Amino acid sequence: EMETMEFLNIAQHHGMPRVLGVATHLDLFKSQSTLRASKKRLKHRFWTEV
Amino acid sequence: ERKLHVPMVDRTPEDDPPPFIVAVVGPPGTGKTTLIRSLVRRMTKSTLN
Amino acid sequence: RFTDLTHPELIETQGLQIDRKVAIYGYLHGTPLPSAPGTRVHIAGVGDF
Amino acid sequence: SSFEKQQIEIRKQIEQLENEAVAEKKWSLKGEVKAKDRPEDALLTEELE
Amino acid sequence: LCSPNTPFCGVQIVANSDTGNGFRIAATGIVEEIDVNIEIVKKLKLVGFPYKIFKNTAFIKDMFSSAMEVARFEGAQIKTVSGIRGEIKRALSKPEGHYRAAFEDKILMSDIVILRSWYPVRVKKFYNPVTSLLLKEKTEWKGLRLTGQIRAAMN
Amino acid sequence: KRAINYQILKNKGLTPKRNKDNRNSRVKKRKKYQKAQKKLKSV
Amino acid sequence: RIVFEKVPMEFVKNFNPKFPIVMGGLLPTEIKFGIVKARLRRHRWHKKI
RNA sequence: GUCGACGUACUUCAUAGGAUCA
RNA sequence: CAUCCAAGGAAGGCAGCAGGCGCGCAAAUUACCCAAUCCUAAUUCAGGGAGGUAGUGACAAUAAAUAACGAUACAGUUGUAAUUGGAAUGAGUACAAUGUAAAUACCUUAACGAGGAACAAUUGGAGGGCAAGUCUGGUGCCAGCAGCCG
RNA sequence: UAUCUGGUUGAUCCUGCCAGUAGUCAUAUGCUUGUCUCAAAGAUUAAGCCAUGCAUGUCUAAGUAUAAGCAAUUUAUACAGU
Ligand SMILES: Nc1nc2c(ncn2[C@@H]2O[C@H](COP(=O)(O)OP(=O)(O)OP(=O)(O)O)[C@@H](O)[C@H]2O)c(=O)[nH]1
Ligand SMILES: [Mg+2]
Ligand SMILES: [Mg+2]
Ligand SMILES: [Mg+2]
Ligand SMILES: [Mg+2]
Ligand SMILES: [Mg+2]
Ligand SMILES: [Mg+2]
Ligand SMILES: [Mg+2]
Ligand SMILES: [Mg+2]
Repeated sequence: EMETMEFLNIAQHHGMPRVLGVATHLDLFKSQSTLRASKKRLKHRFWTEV
Repeated sequence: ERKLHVPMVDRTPEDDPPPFIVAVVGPPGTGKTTLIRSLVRRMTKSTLN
Repeated sequence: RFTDLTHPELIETQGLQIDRKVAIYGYLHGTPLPSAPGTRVHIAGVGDF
Repeated sequence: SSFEKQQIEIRKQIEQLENEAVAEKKWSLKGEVKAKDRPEDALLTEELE
Repeated sequence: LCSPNTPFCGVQIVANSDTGNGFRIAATGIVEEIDVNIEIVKKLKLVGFPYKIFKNTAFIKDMFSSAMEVARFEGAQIKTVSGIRGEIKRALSKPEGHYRAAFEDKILMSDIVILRSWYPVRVKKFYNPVTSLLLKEKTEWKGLRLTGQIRAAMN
Repeated sequence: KRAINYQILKNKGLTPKRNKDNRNSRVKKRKKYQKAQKKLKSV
Repeated sequence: RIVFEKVPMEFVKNFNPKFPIVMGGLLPTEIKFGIVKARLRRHRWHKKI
């Protein structure tokens, strides 16, 4: 979401602190396959920022 | 080479450092509060309502 | 934690509009804070005191 | 309150600055200017390079 | 003021009412210097037309309203839109505002001569600290509005 | 809920404008070969 | 324990414990007001210049 | 100590010759 | 070297499988199972981080999608289409079945899934052109630098 | 090295020279990363130090059961199933 991205950019410019991504609501997924795809996409996008 | 960095000074006191500030930041409804309660229970064995 | 040290008598004689004296408690971080009073500090979202 | 007084001062200044932003620019800030557009001998007072 | 090398970020909207859907981090930067004054300047161009031409020499009108003005700009650098460079030689006594100029090459009547000049600009001393904690709502602090917002409001 | 847009999601940044023929190499080589044949007909 | 005087009343009245209260010391240069020269760029994801 | 010798690593200078034409 | 301690004592060896430190700068899961391979026992039956299964940075390798067939339009029989017609299909979603120790996946397959097919292919290199714009130099109007800024 | 490009002058050929262009593999790193099959995971010459969990147990009709164990019973007053 935008707020998540907005905070990271603020943190990056003011001195980046330790950042741990925590993904929730994963039980809402109905397929194991799509869950893994979302995790992989979510993780790689997160890696670019941090 | 990757061990080398710009030399800087760390001012953290040698004795009795302050607690580390852990900020639970996220969009509304993502589960910030329920994360804190779960974490606090693990370290202290008591639930904060 | 946050505490207002203003004497309630002053609150009633002059009214709620009067400026208040407040005490703030917490752990210090970063470089040591000088002991002598008169140090300038900025409270985010309030101003400089 | 003193904060409220600051708010009236600020709001007055915001009204002034909004009006200035809306107002048509001065001749010096129009880029090209011909003798007709600007006041006669306007350049006499002003310092131009 | 703050010490050099201090990074910062800038935003245009902090109120939840005006958040919208776009990204709210508007600017980023690093402070380079601290000072009490600055000399911003802006380009100001004077626009006139020629009316009488003698090969290189020519007479121009609409730079200036009176020979008072031409008096300072003698020897000033001028050029046409075509790029022919010239000089403001002397002010004609009659009419007011007319002056003699010499160009490297003969100019045309349709040409427009322009004088490049620099006009100083001043920084506006406006300071509105954000005091969200003092507000009841704490999330709709609103200050001076944007130019586009103001124009929309007044229609 | 303010979901991130396409620019933030893909994060393609500043890239040059590329012709659609680059998306499939087969089409690009097909066009190149037919153009080459039209050039042979002139040689 | 740090005690501040001349604190605006709105801070005491409109006090929400959810919003953190961050105090920061100020070096001498932070006190001074003046013109700041900086290198600035529009954020890449910001729509408008 | 702008020290000597050695070892090591580099930089640099020495490329035009014959035939025709004007 | 190092853990507990009531200070009297007690307990240590991951170059096993996971997972940490060694920096202030970094990289597989503290996952499921003995179903296959074989091993141990008093033994067909219990046990096996040996081993297998799945997850996880493009290690090294194989195959291979991102469009195909036409009409119209415009321009110098060639090129260009945010033009247009109805046919094809998997990336993905998903009843089901198969798969598996149980699962995921593969192979199958009802029903969905295409015009900007935005269901939005990348990494490098070369060469332009534009201004009432900016800088430098001088056998005039030029040349060089360059040009997100007029 | 080869091939190709360019420079060696007032110009064009013929020589010669000079500069750049070859390679897989290895290390580190950058950008991108849709499908099927398949597969590996060392390294500071630091065999340097390890929180936590697991990684070695094993019973057939056929060595020893009055478990005050379970369930079956008069198939069993020596026992007899598990
Ligand atoms: N199904 C599901 N619900 C979740 C999960 N995490 C949070 N929730 C639900 O989300 C709701 C909000 O949880 P909160 O703990 O209040 O999250 P929050 O950060 O405190 O939200 P705010 O305080 O409103 O800003 C609760 O009803 C949770 O049950 C998750 O992983 N799965
Ligand atoms: Mg898949
Ligand atoms: Mg909450
Ligand atoms: Mg290990
Ligand atoms: Mg036996
Ligand atoms: Mg990468
Ligand atoms: Mg694609
Ligand atoms: Mg498929
Ligand atoms: Mg018995």
